[PDB]
Amino acid sequence: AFQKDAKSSAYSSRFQTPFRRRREGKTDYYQRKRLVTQHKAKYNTPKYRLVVRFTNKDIICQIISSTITGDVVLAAAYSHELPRYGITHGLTNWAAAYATGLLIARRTLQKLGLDETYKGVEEVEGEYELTEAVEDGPRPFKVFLDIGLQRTTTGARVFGALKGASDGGLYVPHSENRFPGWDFETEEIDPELLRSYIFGGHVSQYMEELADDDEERFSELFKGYLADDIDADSLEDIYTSAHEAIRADPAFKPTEKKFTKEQYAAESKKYRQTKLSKEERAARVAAKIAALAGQQ
Amino acid sequence: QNPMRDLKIEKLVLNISVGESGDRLTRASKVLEQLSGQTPVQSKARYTVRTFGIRRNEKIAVHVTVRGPKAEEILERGLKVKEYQLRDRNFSATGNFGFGIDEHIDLGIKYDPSIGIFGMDFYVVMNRPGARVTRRKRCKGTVGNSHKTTKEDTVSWFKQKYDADVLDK
Amino acid sequence: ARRPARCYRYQKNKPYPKSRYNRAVPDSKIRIYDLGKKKATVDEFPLCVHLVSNELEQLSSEALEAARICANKYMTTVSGRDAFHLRVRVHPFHVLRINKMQQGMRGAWGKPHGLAARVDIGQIIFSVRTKDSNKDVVVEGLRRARYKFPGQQKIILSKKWGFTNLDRPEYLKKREAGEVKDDGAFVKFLSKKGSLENNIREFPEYFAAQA
Amino acid sequence: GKSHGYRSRTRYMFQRDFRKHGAVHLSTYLKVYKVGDIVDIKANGSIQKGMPHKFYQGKTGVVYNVTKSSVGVIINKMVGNRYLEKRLNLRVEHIKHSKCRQEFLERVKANAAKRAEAKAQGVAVQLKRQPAQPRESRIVSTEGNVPQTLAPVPYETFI
Amino acid sequence: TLELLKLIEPYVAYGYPSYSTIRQLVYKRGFGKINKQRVPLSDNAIIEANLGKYGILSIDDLIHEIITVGPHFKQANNFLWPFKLSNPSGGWGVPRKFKHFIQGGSFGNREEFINKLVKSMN
RNA sequence: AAAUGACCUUGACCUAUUCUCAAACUUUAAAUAUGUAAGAAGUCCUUGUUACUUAAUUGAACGUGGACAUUUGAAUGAAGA
RNA sequence: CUCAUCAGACACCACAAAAGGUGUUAGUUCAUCUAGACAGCCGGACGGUGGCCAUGGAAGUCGGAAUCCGCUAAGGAGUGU
RNA sequence: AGAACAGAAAUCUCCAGUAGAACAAAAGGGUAAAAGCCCCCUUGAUUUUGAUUUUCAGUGUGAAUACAAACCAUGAAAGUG
RNA sequence: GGUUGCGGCCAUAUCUACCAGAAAGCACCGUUUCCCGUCCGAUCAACUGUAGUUAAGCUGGUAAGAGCCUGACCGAGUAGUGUAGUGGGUGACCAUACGCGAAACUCAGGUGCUGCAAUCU
Ligand SMILES: [Mg+2]
Ligand SMILES: [Mg+2]
Ligand SMILES: [Mg+2]
Ligand SMILES: [Mg+2]
Ligand SMILES: [Mg+2]
Ligand SMILES: [Mg+2]
Ligand SMILES: [Mg+2]
Ligand SMILES: [Mg+2]
Ligand SMILES: [Mg+2]
Ligand SMILES: [Mg+2]
Ligand SMILES: [Mg+2]
Ligand SMILES: [Mg+2]
Ligand SMILES: [Mg+2]
Ligand SMILES: [Mg+2]
Ligand SMILES: [Mg+2]
Ligand SMILES: [Mg+2]
Ligand SMILES: [Mg+2]
Ligand SMILES: [Mg+2]
Ligand SMILES: [Mg+2]
Ligand SMILES: [Mg+2]
Ligand SMILES: [Mg+2]
Ligand SMILES: [Mg+2]
Ligand SMILES: [Mg+2]
Ligand SMILES: [Mg+2]
Ligand SMILES: [Mg+2]
Ligand SMILES: [Mg+2]
Ligand SMILES: [Mg+2]
Ligand SMILES: [Mg+2]
Ligand SMILES: [Mg+2]
Ligand SMILES: [Mg+2]
Ligand SMILES: [Mg+2]
Ligand SMILES: [Mg+2]
Ligand SMILES: [Mg+2]
Ligand SMILES: [Mg+2]
Ligand SMILES: [Mg+2]
Ligand SMILES: [Mg+2]
Ligand SMILES: [Mg+2]
Ligand SMILES: [Mg+2]
Ligand SMILES: [Mg+2]
Ligand SMILES: [Mg+2]
Ligand SMILES: [Mg+2]
Ligand SMILES: [Mg+2]
Ligand SMILES: [Mg+2]
Repeated sequence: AFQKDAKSSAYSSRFQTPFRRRREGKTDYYQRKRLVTQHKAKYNTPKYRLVVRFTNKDIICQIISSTITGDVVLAAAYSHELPRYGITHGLTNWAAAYATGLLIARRTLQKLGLDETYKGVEEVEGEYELTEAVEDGPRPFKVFLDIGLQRTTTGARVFGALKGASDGGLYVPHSENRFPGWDFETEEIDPELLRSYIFGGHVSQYMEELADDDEERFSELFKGYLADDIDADSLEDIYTSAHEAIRADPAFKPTEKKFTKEQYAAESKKYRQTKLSKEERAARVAAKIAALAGQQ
Repeated sequence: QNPMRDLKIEKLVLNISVGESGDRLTRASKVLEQLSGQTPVQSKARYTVRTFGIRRNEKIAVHVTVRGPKAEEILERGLKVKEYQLRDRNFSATGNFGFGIDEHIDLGIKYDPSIGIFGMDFYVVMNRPGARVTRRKRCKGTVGNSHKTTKEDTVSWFKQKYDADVLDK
Repeated sequence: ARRPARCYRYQKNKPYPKSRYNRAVPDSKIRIYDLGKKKATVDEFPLCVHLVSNELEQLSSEALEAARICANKYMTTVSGRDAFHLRVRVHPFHVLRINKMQQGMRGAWGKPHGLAARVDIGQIIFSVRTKDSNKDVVVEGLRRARYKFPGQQKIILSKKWGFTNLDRPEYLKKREAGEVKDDGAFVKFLSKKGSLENNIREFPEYFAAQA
Repeated sequence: GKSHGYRSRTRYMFQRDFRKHGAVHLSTYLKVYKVGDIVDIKANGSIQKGMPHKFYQGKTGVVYNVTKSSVGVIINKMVGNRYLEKRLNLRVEHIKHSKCRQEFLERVKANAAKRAEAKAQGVAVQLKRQPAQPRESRIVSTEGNVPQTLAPVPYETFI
Repeated sequence: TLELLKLIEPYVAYGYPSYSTIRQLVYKRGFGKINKQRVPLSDNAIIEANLGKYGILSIDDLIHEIITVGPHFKQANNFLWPFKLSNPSGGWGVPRKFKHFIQGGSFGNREEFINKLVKSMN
């Protein structure tokens, strides 16, 4: 804090703090307004967002509606739930995104009742398509894609989660030009490539691109893939069979009791310092006036 | 207390301020390019003076940003020129440092009298790990005092490497 | 050419300063507002005598200057250049207009003509500080300056120490025990608020809890 | 000459509630409005579309229409010796649900409450508001309260 | 209603009437609004005929409902035509009337001194 | 001799103070004036209509049937409205 | 309370100001006084001591720094000649 | 605060920065992952007739607002026009 | 109670200087075949979760700290103001009567509260 820099009383008195979630670089309100706000003649029917976020290698997929008192989660699905369904490593890949997508698609569809109806696309050839409404019967569940502060590049994994919720059955309106294998110049899409990315083909092809020109970083990157004796030829079925596992049971059961909460409350209030008394710091400065002004 | 408070170099940026446009500039740029391997960037004039004979938006300079090992390389290739001797000036109180060298052939690259000779500003901006808070999109934050570059801390890092000398006062 | 001050004795208008908008203003006839030993220390001059307005009127910069020189002159010529601090506590920021006389009263918004200060009732006009050995002298000076002004003003002896907001006993109390710190014209005081280190370098003499 | 434009004289009226500038928080887009709600009208200087003319600032009206981004409010404006009906199409950003009836509503639920509790026991209804009555007798003690006798004070100067 | 009297202090004189003042007011200048046609009271059958529903059936019944501000004070009071008093007979006791009582005038709330004045005007 | 030199000097800038001001300055902020409400066109429940609206007989608006009377919802006035 | 050799005499209203008075009235802050104050006549102001530099020449006195004892009811190292 | 020529003013870098800038123009409002700056794609500056606000006679005109019915632009999208 | 994702109110949350932080989570962090973006894989894209660290982010605490929020017969019934008089004053202006009534000042107290979902010795 250079002496030439410190801030004046006036500066701070007249400074207007932004919204907490903006100071925390976490909410784009200019986007939130336009995602959340509903047509005023639709009065209480809420706008549902499919938020998807990326921890440093773990995928979050919530479906939220908003509320004057605070956003309420209808369904939640985390990509770290993928062990259950038969994936073990890299739950940040494009196909882990697609997986979580599908997972929450069917989790909410069943939570609602359009489980049997709107089963989505199953034979996933990687086509461009949206879960269409069914003649003489309920329209699909509609959510809009909350990618947050993600920077919308063509071929990114936020749109993989997109593709997987869509393929699961949710109606998530979307274009195609930011799906991997969208052609930059000529306005068409390669579905063999998009099916590949849905399954692993770029990670599998990285594996058997490194198993015979670098065993020396294949060694460490992909370590687990050797430690469980599974190579490129594999994956496409690891994932197809996860797909089966999810469409067969989406039901979210949670984690086992494991020192139920009051216990954690205790063993963390051990590390939570609580504030001092006004009389405490009164004396803690009368100490200092004795000790310093008092000619030692 | 450094477990990783370990002062990398963030970037080095080289800069010929070719005080007018045209051939001399498209030459200083190819100079920057067979020293950088990257395509350099031209800088337009901000405003117009006519002492320095320039015009707003006149494309009167060129620079290039090089990061990592290649930039240690061209750094050293220039500390040779300046004999591993620097000044207690030349250092930002914010931690970075730079020097200048006319006669850009002292860097290796040969003479080729269909490009001429050019001078160059060298600026080395330095940073510890986790400079990403300041420069990422989400959760953009400021690094703690203890953790950012100092002048003193970076002259000490500079003397300790290269066995170089800095200055009087 | 200057109009008789009776034409502008009263506060008939709303303040018309120099400003972005008025902005051809002539220069105030009074420019120096502190006279005598203005560098002296608050201890040097404990007595304070005000010349205080008893009217809601307007005082021309011309008569402000006239009475400044009047009073400062008498005071030095009987007391000495550095025997007193004379501060005039009234700045004439209000611009007087005039309609300069083949036309009529068509379009008759005046040009600036003078400046003037707008003084309330009980508003201090002059403030003079000395030590009590002088009082008769500064009093007589303000009394002679009084005659340069329109409308009743009265001289009054401050209960305060020179130009401080403290009465003499309370000021003694403060400085004798711990708390006054000279400064060029003026003085700073010890706060109980804020930084405790930065509060101790400043005012070290205190915190003996003694004189 | 003179100037009488649409937003004339609104300098402070439409000003921004110092240290409350910036983007509007989302609770005012989350409020819902039905036909017949009583709403207040305050302009938000930051939303230039759909804002009320200055005359309707501080004014309360009733919703008559509900559209995508805005509500239609009915206001009774006095022109001459008569009121006319005016219909403003205002955006949600300049509207506020009114508490001008909250007292009333709370006092009708309270009324029916003590009315049920009244016909439960013998009927002693007593449920109209009455103005402040004057005070009733009381006895003031001097125990530890003997009276301090005050007098007026002479002229000081203090300056 | 106190805010009303505040609103009109400089045009009225008013205070706290005694039983005697109210009794002599109703007896001598007490008229009922009966299908107006204000009617001198002059028999209790008139009072009964119109205040009867409220339990008032005499002139003293009327007076009592006035003085003990009643559950039916509003109707008892709106039933009495505004009393038409003459000027004070003694005079006003002050040289100028349109100052507050406190300033040696006549208007505002003198408090039991209303009775001297009204008795001099009744 | 110069100094990116020490030193005085007057300057402008920074710091904490100091006297005084604004119709076209202001954080604060009155008084008087000013919008709306104080029920039967009220409140509450039960569950029809539609092409609008909802993932959805979801909502929205308009309705059928049912429960609570002048202390039916403050004051004052009313040669009526 | 006011005596005017141009008194004053009732809102709007038919005018008067700064400034002055030892006319008279009431008041404020300092002081002295029956341990005798103010006024006025009368006596005393001597002395330790011409305390010292200017020395053409200053007891106090053209003048310049200065600052006290003894006797006393009191008596200036000096207000004015 | 720092970098050859380079100087008060050229280009490069970091730190601070509540807007002290910019938004054709007068001024006042308003705006910070924008309403400002750089880029990309466009013609909604379009089609049909009504209602509404200011000025008001509650005429006209100018300007503006929120819908209905089209056909479009942009964006992953909600949306926005 | 900690933590994360999404939040409502938008400083009691901001600013400055220090210090502490188990577990998990965030994080920084490794790589450049692929989609993608750059003068620069710094940002942005992707891959790994492997090789590494609490240093920073983040959370919390300390300060007769700056700012901010709250309260008070603190100042102050002051300034201002609605209403009245054939009140005072040459005037400027002023006092009184029935009401309403601040701001500064000063002092004291405080420094985020909380919704949904998941997760944690
Ligand atoms: Mg300050
Ligand atoms: Mg965006
Ligand atoms: Mg470490
Ligand atoms: Mg040139
Ligand atoms: Mg006036
Ligand atoms: Mg005027
Ligand atoms: Mg003329
Ligand atoms: Mg003529
Ligand atoms: Mg003209
Ligand atoms: Mg003109
Ligand atoms: Mg003022
Ligand atoms: Mg005078
Ligand atoms: Mg002060
Ligand atoms: Mg005008
Ligand atoms: Mg802001
Ligand atoms: Mg527009
Ligand atoms: Mg008689
Ligand atoms: Mg008689
Ligand atoms: Mg008379
Ligand atoms: Mg009689
Ligand atoms: Mg103002
Ligand atoms: Mg009213
Ligand atoms: Mg009524
Ligand atoms: Mg009636
Ligand atoms: Mg009638
Ligand atoms: Mg005469
Ligand atoms: Mg008069
Ligand atoms: Mg006089
Ligand atoms: Mg002698
Ligand atoms: Mg503008
Ligand atoms: Mg056009
Ligand atoms: Mg007009
Ligand atoms: Mg008409
Ligand atoms: Mg016409
Ligand atoms: Mg038209
Ligand atoms: Mg850990
Ligand atoms: Mg990335
Ligand atoms: Mg640490
Ligand atoms: Mg964080
Ligand atoms: Mg914190
Ligand atoms: Mg503090
Ligand atoms: Mg008043
Ligand atoms: Mg008057």
